[PDB]
Amino acid sequence: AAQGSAGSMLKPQQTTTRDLISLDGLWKFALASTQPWTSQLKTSLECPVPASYNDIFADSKIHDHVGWVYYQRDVIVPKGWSEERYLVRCEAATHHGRIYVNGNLVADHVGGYTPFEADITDLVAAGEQFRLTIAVDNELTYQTIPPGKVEILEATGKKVQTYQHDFYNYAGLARSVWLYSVPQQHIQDITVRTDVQGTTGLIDYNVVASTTQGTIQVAVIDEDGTTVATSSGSNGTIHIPSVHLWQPGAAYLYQLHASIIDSSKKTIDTYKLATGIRTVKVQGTQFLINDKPFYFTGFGKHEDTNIRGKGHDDAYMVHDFQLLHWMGANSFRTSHYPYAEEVMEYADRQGIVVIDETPAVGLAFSIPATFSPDRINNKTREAHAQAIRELIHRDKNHPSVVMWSIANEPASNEDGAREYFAPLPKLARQLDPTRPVTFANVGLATYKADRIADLFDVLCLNRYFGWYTQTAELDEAEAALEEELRGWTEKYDKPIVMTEYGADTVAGLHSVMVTPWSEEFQVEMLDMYHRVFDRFEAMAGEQVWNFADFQTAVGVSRVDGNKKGVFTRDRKPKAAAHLLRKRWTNLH
Amino acid sequence: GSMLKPQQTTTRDLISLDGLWKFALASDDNNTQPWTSQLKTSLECPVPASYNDIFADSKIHDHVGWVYYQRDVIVPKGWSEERYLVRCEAATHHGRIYVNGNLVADHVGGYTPFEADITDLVAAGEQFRLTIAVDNELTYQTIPPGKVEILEATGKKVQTYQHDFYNYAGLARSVWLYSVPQQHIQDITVRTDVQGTTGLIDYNVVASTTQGTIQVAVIDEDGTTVATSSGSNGTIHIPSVHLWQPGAAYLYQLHASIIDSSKKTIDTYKLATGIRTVKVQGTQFLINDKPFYFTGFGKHEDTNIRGKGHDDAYMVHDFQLLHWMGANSFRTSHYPYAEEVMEYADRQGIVVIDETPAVGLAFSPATFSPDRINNKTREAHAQAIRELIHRDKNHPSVVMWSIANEPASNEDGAREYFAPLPKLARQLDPTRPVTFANVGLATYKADRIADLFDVLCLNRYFGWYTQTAELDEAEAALEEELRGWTEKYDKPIVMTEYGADTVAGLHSVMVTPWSEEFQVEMLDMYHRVFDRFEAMAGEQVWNFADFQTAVGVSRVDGNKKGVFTRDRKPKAAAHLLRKRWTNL
Repeated sequence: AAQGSAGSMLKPQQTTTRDLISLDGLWKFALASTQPWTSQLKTSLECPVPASYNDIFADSKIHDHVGWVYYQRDVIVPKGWSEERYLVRCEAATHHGRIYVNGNLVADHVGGYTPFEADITDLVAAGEQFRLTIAVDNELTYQTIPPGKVEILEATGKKVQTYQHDFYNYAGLARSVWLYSVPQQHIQDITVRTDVQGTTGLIDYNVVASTTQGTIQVAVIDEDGTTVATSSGSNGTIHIPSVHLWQPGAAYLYQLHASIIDSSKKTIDTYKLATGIRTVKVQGTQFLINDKPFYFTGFGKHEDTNIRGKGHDDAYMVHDFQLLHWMGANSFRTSHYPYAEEVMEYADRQGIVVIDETPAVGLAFSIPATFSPDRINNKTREAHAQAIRELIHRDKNHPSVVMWSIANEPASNEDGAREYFAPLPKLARQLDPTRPVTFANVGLATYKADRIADLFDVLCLNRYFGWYTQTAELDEAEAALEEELRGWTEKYDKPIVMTEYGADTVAGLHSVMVTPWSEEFQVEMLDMYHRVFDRFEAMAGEQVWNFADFQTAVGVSRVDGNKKGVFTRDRKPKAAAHLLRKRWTNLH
Repeated sequence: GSMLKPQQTTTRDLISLDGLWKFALASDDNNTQPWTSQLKTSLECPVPASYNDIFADSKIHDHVGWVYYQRDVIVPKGWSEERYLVRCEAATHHGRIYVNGNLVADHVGGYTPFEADITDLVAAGEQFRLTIAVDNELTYQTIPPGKVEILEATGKKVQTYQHDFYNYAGLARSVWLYSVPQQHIQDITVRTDVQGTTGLIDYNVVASTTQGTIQVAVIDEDGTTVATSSGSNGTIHIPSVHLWQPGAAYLYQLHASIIDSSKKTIDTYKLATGIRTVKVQGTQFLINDKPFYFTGFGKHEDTNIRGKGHDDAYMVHDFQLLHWMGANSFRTSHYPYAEEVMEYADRQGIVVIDETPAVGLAFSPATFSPDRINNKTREAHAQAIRELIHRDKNHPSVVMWSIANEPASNEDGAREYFAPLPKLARQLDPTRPVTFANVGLATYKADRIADLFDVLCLNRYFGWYTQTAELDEAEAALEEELRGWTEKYDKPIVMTEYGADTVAGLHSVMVTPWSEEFQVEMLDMYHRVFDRFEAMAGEQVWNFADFQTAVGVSRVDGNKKGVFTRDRKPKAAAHLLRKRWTNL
């Protein structure tokens, strides 16, 4: 883990040449008390892996814990492995993960939403058994990339985790853990850039191999199963005659088979990696996927379900996606962190557009000046960029991912904000020149007051007039909102997307009168917002906040988390769901 | 400018005017004087109610300013030779009575009576058009204070105010036409003392003219008269009296009649009294010379459609729910409630803290100045004390006056403002201790009003605001404050309010606010701490039931701190309370 760079490999898969093993299951679990990774574990406490631990146990001490926790289990390297290089991966640690093989530290990793792994091949032998213990610290600071500070309670002395975001600070191994193998000479990375000449579809590729052994073949197969182009070399471009384009309601995916042939006509490594072929351009006030203009519809979302909290779930993913299709949503935004990788591949097959967001949420203090040597400084920017790299490295390939979101609701109206943010969108366009760049702008940072927006390609606005400013005054709110829309459309020649608009709603709370927290009120606000968007020709999309009720930090104005959900936390449609379905399916 | 609650006797008659009145709100027509014509509305608004929620119409509910209630009234033929008048039990804040286009009263209290002798305005046996104008506007000088403002873009009028509950306007309490004899009784006063086993009472009647003589009978609950007296006032002993006790209501009836030259009764009034004494000595609240502990709630006049409007059934049920859960008391939160509730409490043996309508004397800008709350405001504040005490002085159930809720008792000006007020109270009624409900910020250090009051009423919400979801931490900050007060003042302390919001049906096994469980845990841990402080005089949970409030992003369709739901269903805390309050 180095400054200015990203060292993950490709998403482990199984092949004729590589082997894959799941470490998911229950693991022994305990709380920081000393040096637990040097002996076995002493607990009847077992925690499921793909999951956040906080809610799992029905224990207050555990849920409330500030610091490190310890997952542990034994592992056996299959005896079939020697002559194969093998290693241990975490798709994500809560925030700060550490990997111990038997009681030597083998990896330390600061991102909370991106993979990390350790090559253990010289460290254990094929056929041998070791003690995998993984340490996850949930502590946020001013330098950690969702920012925060631990404090202490004057009377009881209890440790307490402050932060500036909405959603609860769920910790642990939220994403699958793996033990896999790769041949000594292997493909480590692949870069795919899809473009279109007339009707001919060309993808520039780039394959990275552990050594300089043999050569690099690439077959490119269609959905039916018949290869449609081939190539040699670590890099080039591939021509596809009469391409089936990946379309935002009509996913087409070709399968790029990268192989590492040895001296002779023999395959020694291979890797299957799906791409779809699509361009993304912003021209002025317009968002083009495949040179036709596009309008987002959908939600910012969360990784949040009932007991597992943030832990990725196969069936909620599929269900969630069906609800999107049910209502004719075409996109969503990975809200305030990168989601599980498997959600991105699913999004690709599913033909859903994604706004991929770094875990930079709450870069402000006004939910004290936020950009200084105290709160958000240069060491913080360093971590912010560190996170931009790992996200892009990981996600660069998904045709569904369509624009990077640098941050949520940063204090972009304050002195200091511009210096801070300047290198970040520039980093993004550099590492990946194919997609546009944005961040979701807060209400305070008005068109006048914001000093960041010009550095970005698309304008993403979060607004809540009918909620905060004009509380229940929908007409006075329609005033405020078009005031603001005008301001942006006049000052800038970018396209605009409402990334956040909504109102807390308690399922079953009804009222014939104007009343916030009533299914009815939610409808009305949503509806008048829509009416306003349609009168602005500069709008390029709309994302309700949020998909579904979700858990947040304890708070008096938070009714057991955030209820701005259009669906309940158990995924049941409020009235708003049906409004959105009616608008999204019945017009363009 | 009031008089005893109208009642039917052998010499007084009494008509209810409740029912559907033609209702219309003031627009800016040519018709600037609507009270001198038929109303253009085809809306009928029920009277005992209050209008906002009634019509399912926003413009009505949202309205800032005047509305008009109107109906025809027939003064009975037999009323002549008799003196009759039109009373309003209450309005919204500002009420004006018009009798055939004629302005006949204008009254600025929001929750007390006003009336008009109309004997010379309408002929007995004749019909007249009665129209009542009620204005809902608060100002820096109305007793709940607040300002009206204009929404910049749309232009819509809006009413700001400082207090929790919604600003329901209208004729929230009954309207009457009633008869009284030319030479009638106007006011009575009763003061009950206990002298060993014997109960004594000092009656003071004020009739219209001074001819004939005043006579008084005192009848027990069984029909048998038990002491007699003569004279516009004197003092009565009652051998082995039956005491009105907080567990066991007992109400003697006092018949005060106005005898004439002969042996005939020209006028007469039935007035229930219970015999009972209230003394605060040291940290102790003694009812009939034994230590007492308030259990119960702050309540609200708030039900579903009628809003603030008095309701017989919800009244009876509410009390039945106090009995169900072993409550013994309550506080007329942030306004005197309807007269009949106080009467009912008497019959019910329920103890009452009578509060004025003075909330939201607090702007957290400097709140006590020639801008926000000045002398003029303080005039109106003293007026409400006058009218509250004048109306309610007699009730054995009323046991303390509460001058105001949650004023900024910690800011400059606070002291000069309040000084005269409790003095006023004790002057108007020596028989009861005086208080106000202390806000959180006004700590035992910061507060500069408290020494001037008999009992200390506080309403701490740490586990809610301060140590939000940190009950162990809140426990400490709580006992810290209680040491402070009990260390600093030699008076009884009553948690006037306390508790957390809760959504019925919302559940959790861990520490999560807005779950039924969290409420039980907060309420509980407070009781643990109350039981450790010997200075404590009572606990009143903050709230009997959920009630509507001013619209807010932090208020889920009102306040949900209620121990029951708005339709009066038990939350988890109701049962916790019932368990504690019945059993020890």
